[PDB]
Amino acid sequence: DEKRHLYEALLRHNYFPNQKGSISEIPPCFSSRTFTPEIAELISSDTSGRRSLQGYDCVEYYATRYNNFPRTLSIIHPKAYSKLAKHIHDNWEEIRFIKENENSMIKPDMHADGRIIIMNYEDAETKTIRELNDGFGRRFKVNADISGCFTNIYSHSIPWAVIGVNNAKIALKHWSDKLDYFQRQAKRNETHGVPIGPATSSIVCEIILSAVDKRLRDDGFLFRRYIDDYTCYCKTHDDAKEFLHLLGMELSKYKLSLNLHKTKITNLPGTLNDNWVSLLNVNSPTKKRFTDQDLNKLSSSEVINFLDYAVQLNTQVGGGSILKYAISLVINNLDEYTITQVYDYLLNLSWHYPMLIPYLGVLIEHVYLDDGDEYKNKFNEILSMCAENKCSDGMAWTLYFCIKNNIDIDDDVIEKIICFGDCLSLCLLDSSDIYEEKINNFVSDIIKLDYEYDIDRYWLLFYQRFFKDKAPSPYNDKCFDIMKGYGVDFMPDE
Amino acid sequence: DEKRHLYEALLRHNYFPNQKGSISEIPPCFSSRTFTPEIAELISSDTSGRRSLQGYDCVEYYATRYNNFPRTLSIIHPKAYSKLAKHIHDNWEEIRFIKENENSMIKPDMHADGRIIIMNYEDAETKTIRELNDGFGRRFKVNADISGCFTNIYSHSIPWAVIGVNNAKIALKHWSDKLDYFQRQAKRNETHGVPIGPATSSIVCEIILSAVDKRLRDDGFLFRRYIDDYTCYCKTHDDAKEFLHLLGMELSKYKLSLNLHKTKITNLPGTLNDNWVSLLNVNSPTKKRFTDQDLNKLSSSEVINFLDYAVQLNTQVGGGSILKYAISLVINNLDEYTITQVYDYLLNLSWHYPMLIPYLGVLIEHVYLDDGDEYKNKFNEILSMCAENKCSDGMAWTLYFCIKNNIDIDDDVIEKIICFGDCLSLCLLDSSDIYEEKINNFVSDIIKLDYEYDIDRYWLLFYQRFFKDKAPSPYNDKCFDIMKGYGVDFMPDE
DNA sequence: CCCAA
DNA sequence: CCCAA
Repeated sequence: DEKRHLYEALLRHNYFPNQKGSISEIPPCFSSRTFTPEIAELISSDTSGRRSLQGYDCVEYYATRYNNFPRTLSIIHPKAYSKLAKHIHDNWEEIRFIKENENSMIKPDMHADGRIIIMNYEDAETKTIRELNDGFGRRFKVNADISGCFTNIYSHSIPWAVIGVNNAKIALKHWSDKLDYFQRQAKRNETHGVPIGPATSSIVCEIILSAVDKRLRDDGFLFRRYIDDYTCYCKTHDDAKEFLHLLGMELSKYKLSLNLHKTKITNLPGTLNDNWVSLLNVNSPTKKRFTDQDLNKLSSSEVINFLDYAVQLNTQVGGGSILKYAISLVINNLDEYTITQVYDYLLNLSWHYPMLIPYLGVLIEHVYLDDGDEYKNKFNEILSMCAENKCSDGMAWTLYFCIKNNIDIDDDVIEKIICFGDCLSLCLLDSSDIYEEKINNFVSDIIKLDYEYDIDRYWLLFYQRFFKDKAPSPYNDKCFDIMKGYGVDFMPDE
Repeated sequence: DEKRHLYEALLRHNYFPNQKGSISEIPPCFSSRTFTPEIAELISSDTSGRRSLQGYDCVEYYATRYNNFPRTLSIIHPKAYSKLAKHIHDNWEEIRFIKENENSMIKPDMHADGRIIIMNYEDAETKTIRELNDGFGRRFKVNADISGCFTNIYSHSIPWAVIGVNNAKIALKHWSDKLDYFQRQAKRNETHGVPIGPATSSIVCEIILSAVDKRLRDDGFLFRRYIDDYTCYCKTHDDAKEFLHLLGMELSKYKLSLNLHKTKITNLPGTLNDNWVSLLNVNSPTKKRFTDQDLNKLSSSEVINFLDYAVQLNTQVGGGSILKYAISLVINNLDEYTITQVYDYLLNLSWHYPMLIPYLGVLIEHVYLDDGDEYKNKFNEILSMCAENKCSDGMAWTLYFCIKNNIDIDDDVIEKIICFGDCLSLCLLDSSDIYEEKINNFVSDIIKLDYEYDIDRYWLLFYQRFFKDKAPSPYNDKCFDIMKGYGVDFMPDE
């Protein structure tokens, strides 16, 4: 069923930020499964407890981009998220028009693994044919980015996209207003912004932007929207300017604005991908298959020189995730002679760029990690860099590797982890049970601060300690008790 | 008195966006004078009326920057602004520590004209000596911009800057919490963002950033802050990185972040101003005084070629307001032979860049505006461009010029002005009394929409129609009646 | 002096 | 095929 798959996607698969295709932003030890729709129904049915503050804060997870710029993913508190997901499920007949939006490529869709939101799920076949069909006969390409699609989207504009702005103003119940209310409750009862990473906020953004897509489609524009990025194909240059103008009016109707720095008009034919993508693939040592596995095994010189050229392209161009693309090109065609060289190169690049840290888990088995403790020092230096740069993705993945592979962590970097206080990193540290007293001191400071949003920012740590009977429930409601009684575990075993 | 000057600055001078030094963002026909502190006290004392919505929306005024990027200035509704200014005045002893912040250059200060916030009020003497003293012995200059100092500043962080974050969390009355509440009431009871242009929000931003400045000052950093832009002078490069890191932690303490695109580290000695500033002044035809007025009168070739070079510099460099700087260099040294050439050049540049539109008022007397109606067509084409580009500064200044100088406006562009619906432009159109029925239809649509924020977005138009007895008061409170009874006029005569 | 932050 | 939006 579409409805049941939507419910299980919202809670069991796309609650945590898990929208990436190949490697996740979060280590795989964190999983939102065993959090079923029945449990969320029981949470939403709970009315006990008193909150001094209105709304709920969320666990914040800082993941670096390719330019080391932090992006704040969020894990919503399960009470507010359960209510929001239940409301989205209950009115899915009125919401599912976002599925039949041909212009939006990244939208809800029934996937095999159980998700609804997967970025870049479509294959290169249909992708290539689609951009060649859209770009045919047109000599201008328009790239326009919404400035604040996650950070300043208007929750009160959720009705305005559904029934119209004027009709929603006269009408002030409808499901869109309740969706607005629950989306506000998801983040501290704040009217602006949505948590990045869950599919509920992606559904809300699709609902808001579907009216803009419909208005642009009714004017005859050929365009594709990936989340917030619009790519339009225009026969003439005034058509590009008119698309930009009409998109500006349609975004300003819902209190949104184009990123004036990011919008650009290029001459077709450009490239189907970015230019660095073709530069990398045309220089890839693994670009041709041989159908025998011994032939397509890369040597040391090939991979080392290709990664050096990738660093050259990242410095010179820097138009995207060049290093991650090249590493994913060469990481699966390695032989056992060259594992140490590529692994040390990945360690250096991952110290410089934390987004390359998860690739260390690809070759984490072949590398003799005991050795002469040099790898322990390198991993702890990576942990120091992650604590200094305040990035949660690299620290979480490195801590996952150290816990799984029994790499020892010094006390000095544990002090830096507590000073940073990333919720997922502290969840991993609590799951190791070595550092119980420091986690206890941290959560005691959070409790004695008596701020409800401070507890909400570490609800996952508090629930992981409560579920293992290491700490009482910080809240006075029954949501944590309901989740513990039905065996909800966000750090499950295999 | 400092307190009385603060009150009269907040209400009579710096209510409207009037922080610019030479030419204002708003035409001079708009003035916030005759809105005295006694009147605001009477407004804040009023408790009658009922609002379905919480908070007040504000008049939005889109002013272009040098790159034609819109910046949204705001005129706060006089009830919320009166309460906010009264609360800022009543606790000025606890607020006035922002005056004694040596690192912040643009801060409240007792000025001769009655304002407290004037950008770049200090003379070139003290400016030049200050950047030469700060840059001496240091070889690195750090430019770091706060990303959302106006658009995502946290109102609940107003107590956190005053008494500390932890103490404000335990404390949950104090004046900072009430200041937070009134600042929220200024913009639709929204916890994020401040209206740009009034000095109350500048005071709030100074309060929030003063703790960051104190923390950076206590670590021995030599730095200067202009609004949101930090410029630090460092002996070594790690000192620059450590300043960037500590500023990141101090901003993240109050839910602020650096603009990672804008931050840069340059090598001292650079230039005291920007590089294009010295390029313009070293090529300025008026750069040397002669002490006789006939000698320093620029010819046609001099000004035309200097403006052509200014357009060349704006295209090639584009690092700032190059065209406005060069125009202000040459606009006051013109002779009567060259008025037509420079005025036509300004008309072309002002069509392309609306921020140059106010300079048309410098030579608006010498130009024979009747002529053969060509200037009427040029002004109406400028009005068409302002309606299409959705800019309020250029449209407001052009409408002010047309009303003052009796330039006729066609009905076709009046349709575009109503379609744009800028509040200040419609205030000017209502003050001309020619277009009464169209303004009546517009305000009838706003009234029949029954949205309180929609009335708040055009409160200035509604009050200008109410004060001239052309329309009844849209609100049910006594604020408009109090302002009318004491003769408050935001469009006063000379 | 003449901009902007 | 292998990224990101």
